Amino acid sequence: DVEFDALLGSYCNTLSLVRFLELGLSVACVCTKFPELAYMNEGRVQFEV
Amino acid sequence: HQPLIARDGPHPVEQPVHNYMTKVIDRRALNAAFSLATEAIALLTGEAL
Repeated sequence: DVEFDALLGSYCNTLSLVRFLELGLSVACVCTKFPELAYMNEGRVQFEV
Repeated sequence: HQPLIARDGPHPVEQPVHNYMTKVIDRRALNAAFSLATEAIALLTGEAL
């Protein structure tokens, strides 16, 4: 035996979600998916300069 | 059903004989194997799609 009004302005913001891109820190890596690395059994990235 | 030869003399008189019999089959289940493991187990089936 109570009543609940809800604030129109000022929403609560539970759990802000950070995306890994849009950070300051992602400059340092380039990301690709190797959706075969579960079964990769060893991998090497070979870039040659 | 074996047959008989009618025979003359002081020979005992020959009576038709009938040979009734049954066998049983044998079994000897035959086995071959296989192996597939891990990576290639889940490679085949939805999991790589």
